[PDB]
Amino acid sequence: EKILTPESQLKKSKAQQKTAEQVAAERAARKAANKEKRAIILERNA
Amino acid sequence: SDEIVWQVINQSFCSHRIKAPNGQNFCRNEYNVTGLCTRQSCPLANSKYATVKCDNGKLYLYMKTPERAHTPAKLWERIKLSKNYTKALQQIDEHLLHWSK
Amino acid sequence: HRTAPKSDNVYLKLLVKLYTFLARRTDAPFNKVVLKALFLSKINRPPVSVSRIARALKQEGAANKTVVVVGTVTDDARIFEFPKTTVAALRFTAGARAKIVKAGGECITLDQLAVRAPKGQNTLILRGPRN
Amino acid sequence: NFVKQLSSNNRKTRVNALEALKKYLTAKQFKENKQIEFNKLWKGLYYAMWFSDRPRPQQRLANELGELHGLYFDPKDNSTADELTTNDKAFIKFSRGFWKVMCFEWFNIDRYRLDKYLLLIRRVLFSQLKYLQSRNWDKKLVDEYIKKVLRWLPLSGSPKVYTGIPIHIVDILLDEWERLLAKKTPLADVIAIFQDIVADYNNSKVLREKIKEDLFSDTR
Amino acid sequence: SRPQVTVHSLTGEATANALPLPAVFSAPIRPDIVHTVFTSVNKNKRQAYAVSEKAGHQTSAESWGTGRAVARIPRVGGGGTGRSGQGAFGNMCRGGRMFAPTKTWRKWNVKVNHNEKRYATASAIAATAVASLVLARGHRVEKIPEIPLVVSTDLESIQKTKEAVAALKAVGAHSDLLKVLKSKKLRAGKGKYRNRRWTQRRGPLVVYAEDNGIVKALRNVPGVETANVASLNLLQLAPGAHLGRFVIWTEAAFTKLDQVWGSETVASSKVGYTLPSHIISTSDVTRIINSSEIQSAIRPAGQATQKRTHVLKKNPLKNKQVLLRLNPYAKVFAAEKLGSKKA
RNA sequence: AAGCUCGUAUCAGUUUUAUGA
RNA sequence: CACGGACCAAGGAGUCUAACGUCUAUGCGAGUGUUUGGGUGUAAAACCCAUACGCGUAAUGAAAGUGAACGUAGGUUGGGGCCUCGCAAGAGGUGCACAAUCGACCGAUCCUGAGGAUGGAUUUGAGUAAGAGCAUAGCUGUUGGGACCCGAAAG
Repeated sequence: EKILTPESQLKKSKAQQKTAEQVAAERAARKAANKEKRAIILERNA
Repeated sequence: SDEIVWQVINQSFCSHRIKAPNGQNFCRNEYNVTGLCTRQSCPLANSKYATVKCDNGKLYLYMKTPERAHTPAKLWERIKLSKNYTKALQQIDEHLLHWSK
Repeated sequence: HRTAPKSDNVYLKLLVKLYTFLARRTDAPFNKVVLKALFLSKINRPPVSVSRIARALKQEGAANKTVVVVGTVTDDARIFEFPKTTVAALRFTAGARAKIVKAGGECITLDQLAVRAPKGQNTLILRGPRN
Repeated sequence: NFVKQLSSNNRKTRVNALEALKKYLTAKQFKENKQIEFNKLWKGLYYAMWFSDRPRPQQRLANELGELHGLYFDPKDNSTADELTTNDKAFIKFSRGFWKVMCFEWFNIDRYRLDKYLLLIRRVLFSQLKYLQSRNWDKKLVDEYIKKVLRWLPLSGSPKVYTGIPIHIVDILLDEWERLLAKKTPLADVIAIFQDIVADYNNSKVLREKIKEDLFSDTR
Repeated sequence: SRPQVTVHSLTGEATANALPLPAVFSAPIRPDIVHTVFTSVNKNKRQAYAVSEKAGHQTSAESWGTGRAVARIPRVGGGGTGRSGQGAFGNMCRGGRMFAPTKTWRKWNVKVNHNEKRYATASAIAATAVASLVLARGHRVEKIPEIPLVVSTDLESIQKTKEAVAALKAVGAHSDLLKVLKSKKLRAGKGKYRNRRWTQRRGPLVVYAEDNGIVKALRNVPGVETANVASLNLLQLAPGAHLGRFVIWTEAAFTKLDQVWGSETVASSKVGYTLPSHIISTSDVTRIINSSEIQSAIRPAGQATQKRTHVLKKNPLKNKQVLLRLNPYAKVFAAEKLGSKKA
């Protein structure tokens, strides 16, 4: 037949994806938060 | 086990170490990949261990399975690696499927 | 402040090696207490008697706790009764070990405790009389 | 015995010991009682995997160790509202001991052979699982078998079981559930066990939160 | 129950018979105990040495006294000999008595706890069945069938050395017996002329249950030491306080080792002795750490090496680009001039 | 030097106000 | 100021032991200590062990004695931790060692005098709170041994 991934390494991919998709979503919602933060800082300095 | 093998050879003697003046440690156990010795870079401490060697011009890749901890006579299973470089690196890759990078 | 254990018992060094990992990754203050306690010397790890374990389980709502002695568990001939509880320690003396097993409960090592309670849920850390 | 032939240091007497265990499992007239004999059989089969190192023969060996739930009490007798009649009565004693063996073993497996027993326990949960019976319904087999799964391996009110094996069963029972090939089966009562684990306090957070995310978060 | 060990014959072939592990090979391998016990035990087979009680006092010197324009060291009397008018009774003097004359009543032998001493031998036995530990210790054990190596009981009955070495060569200890014999060197010190002239490597131990000519058969083949299982010397088992000698067991010896030390089922044969308990469950940590369990109750990981946050200090006022990350209004300030403003 | 509580509001070769000879 | 230094080689000064501790490590643990010995040995090694003994395990006194549960071996207060709630911030519960407070048991108090019964007066304690030691080794201190080395008037 054909070789299969170890059931620790299978888990790895899954948990990495769980963290990675969380991290990418967290990062993406921080670029927008810093953009809004930048606008607050600009009007304060004015 | 193997952690107990490592600590007993890390200090308390791996009787094939060379202390270079650089403070570096070299395992001369013929079956290690890096000539240097460190944890799971030396073939005694680690239980899963791959290596390329040459006996003649024929470059074999030896492989050590933890299955064979009982029997040291047939520890290193070995495979010839064609001779062309491109197909040999591809030959290597398949053997190393699902191991440490 | 104490950094590393003065001990040369490599198995104790393996527990430190384990609990240093669980000290920073769990961020629960149980593991930091255990990892601090392993560094302690032999006079500062007094032996907790099996009687002090029995006293500790009289505690209200502590029927299903896993008591953890970082030092050694020692036997006491004076007491008769002993609850069915999981006790975790470094050294169980042959007498004490036999007492816990015959009573119903288990005697387990600290790495078994690290598995069963990583963050350290539903536990009690006892200490021996220093003064 | 078979504990000296399945735990041998020779490959050929372990393969021949497996084949004599195939004949020993189709010789059903001697396997009538004595739980601890089945425990010794699963300890010998545990070592019989433990000496196998190469990936293709250890997958063949895991597939045939799962298949040993198939040769032993094949479905053909196919009992009718027959409670536990010589294909389902003794079978449960062959299941529990396996889990008991793993309940004894989860400390003593190293970081290089633990994939063999994750994959083995995948195949064996799939195979008992496939032998509820040939159909996925036999009702006193469901509640007695679920009593002799519930009462040992996902107890989760006892710390005596090692906490990595219920979270691994949570990771495998969905894909290995639908390896049986949207149908309606006694699944939900199984899931009720995990709900019992969410109902059970006096435990650790990992069982409580890892099944509470991993098992319940599945849209299937 | 344990894995189980195959017994080899004198032709080096696997006989169908198998023996259970005596559970001494499940003792805690303790390098620190073996070291601190070996150092005390290696001191025991040691003789006294002392300088003579009379040496340095076999002179009749006298101090010359004050204000003689010469050093005040006690000088020898007499005359016309050369030895007259020169220093004696002094550690610095020639022919003088040494500082702290070495006396016989130095602590030569070392008292050890009997239980600690037993722990060490159990650890030393445990380390013989590891194979990697044996390879690290020395011992060319690549071409040997299995560890721990057990040979059939008929090995004991061998009378002639030629046949006995042929048994080991068939087993696979050929390389270890060529390590010794090729490693015969002169002693590098004053040991040459103190009856320690030659020095060589340690070969295999050959453990037997009872002798039938094996002790004499192997006492000439260099490096090969034999020990009765009842004894089992620490100095033999862990030479130089290094664990794991290559030990060839015999069938009867290996079975007797159960009786000698003890296990769960069998008693002990040593009065009130039990084998010591592990303070850990598993001698490896990484199964515990890289578990399904622990890695579930754990916060996410880092990079193993931090990305360098602020490596060098870029200054605003100069370098326009950094003066835009601080204060985004500086763009507006430059466009309207603002410093250059009219009232 | 080590152990024990704490990590604080524990204090300071300082200033100030307040209240006496 | 003065004492030392012509130059060069070699020699040359905190050692060893006993007594008693300190801390750390190791073994075992209410115990602990094989090595005066005997058995055994490939021989001053290693390996086994009988009966004893050493030190510790239960205290309060002066001749004579007695003897530790009103008890989750305590009531409260705190008190590392852990559990419930809360995103947190917090709050509540249980609380180790330990500390503070109120006491008790035991022995000893000031009397009451049925040889000292009985009830009151109060405190006391290397007291009990419900054992932490023994042995080996290392680091080192104290004192004696010639005692870091050399140097004095002597009987």
